[PDB]
Amino acid sequence: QIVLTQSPAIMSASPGEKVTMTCSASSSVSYMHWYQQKSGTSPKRWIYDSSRLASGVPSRFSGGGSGTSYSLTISNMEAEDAATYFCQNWRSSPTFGAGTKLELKRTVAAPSVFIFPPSDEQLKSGTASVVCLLNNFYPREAKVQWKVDNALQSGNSQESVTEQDSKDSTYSLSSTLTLSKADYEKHKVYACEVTHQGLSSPVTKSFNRGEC
Amino acid sequence: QVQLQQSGPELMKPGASVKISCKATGYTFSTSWIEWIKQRPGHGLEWIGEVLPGSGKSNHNANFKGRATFTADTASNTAYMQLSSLTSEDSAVYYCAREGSNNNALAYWGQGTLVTVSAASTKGPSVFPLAPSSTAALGCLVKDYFPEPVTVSWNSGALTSGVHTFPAVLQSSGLYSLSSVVTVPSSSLGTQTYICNVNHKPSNTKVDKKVEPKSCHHHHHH
Repeated sequence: QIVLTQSPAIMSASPGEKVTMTCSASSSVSYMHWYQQKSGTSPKRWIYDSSRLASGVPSRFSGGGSGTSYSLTISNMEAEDAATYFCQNWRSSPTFGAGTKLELKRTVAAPSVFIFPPSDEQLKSGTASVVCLLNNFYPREAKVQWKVDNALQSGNSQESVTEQDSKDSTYSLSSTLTLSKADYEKHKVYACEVTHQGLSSPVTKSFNRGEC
Repeated sequence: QVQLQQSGPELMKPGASVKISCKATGYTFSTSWIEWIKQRPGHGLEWIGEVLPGSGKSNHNANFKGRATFTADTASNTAYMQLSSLTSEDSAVYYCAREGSNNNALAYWGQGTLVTVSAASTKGPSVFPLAPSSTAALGCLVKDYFPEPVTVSWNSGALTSGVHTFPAVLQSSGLYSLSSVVTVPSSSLGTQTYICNVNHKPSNTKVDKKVEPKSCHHHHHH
């Protein structure tokens, strides 16, 4: 088999930065195709026959290479270029590369924090859901802690994060604490505490069960 | 323009077989091969095979040993893919693609079809609001659904700025949950109406939920 190996599997660039990924075959190959993918949508074909830019692609993009090493190159990274890019050649097996997740690095943004108490309609069905929004922040990593009255909560919440926004390039996080009607109404204060590089001081958000 | 239209998402119990469609338009249906590409979380893009419509010719990716039966129907402009006997290794997104004008590259792509393979039963989502208080933030919690996926949008498509629809999370329960939220000036939360449109086709559910300020009866005014 000819095996395609992509490097670097994950990488980051600031605006204006020249970036150069690489797809390497374990043998010789005469051409290399590249496809761009952003989360949850069909991969767009991006660069074909090693160097030829597919319709609609910005010219700041360029591809090239020969034989044993082909590459993809952006003369100056831009927000909308942050995506996963797969190299691909038909004589190769597996046919596709494992891709390179190109991320855009930028000035730090502190998250806005919002908390949501369980909705009335939900309660009258069995369980409870207290949602915490860390919104529009850079970079990805943030700590979130749930504080039910005194206590801190463990093994009863779950997180999920968006991909890099195309506009500003920020992330956004959501935590769901799940605890039954019983244990919801067995307590008073509900808090959400947030840590971040942009956050000089933690942020807390809270509410009491029956209060306004 | 060239377009490929895939069948909806599916749930099949292991060891059954799914047959998924791709409807091709805007080209000579028989000049171009139809390529089928698989994709799981973690494993990226793998090629399953291809059919050149109605020339009897079709190529099986070695990996699949007769399981991926690539057919076509030249006067329906529809190509098909049947997957013979199902494990959860099949649970993925499947694409069809048409190769370029003069060039062996996948130049046109389907929208994708999510197949989920599990013995578990279909469940529609419970949709609960995420009600603003105090640039305010509101949304919907699309709870307790199966299988993936659900779509979420706001004001039937009219509202898209500041919308964050999160990845689904598998719960301890074996059911999924996701959130969609939107931020909006709080000086509109009087009579600017906000509705999240939740469609989950596997259970044929559609929910149009108004997210309202739960402004209670304890306080005063604004």
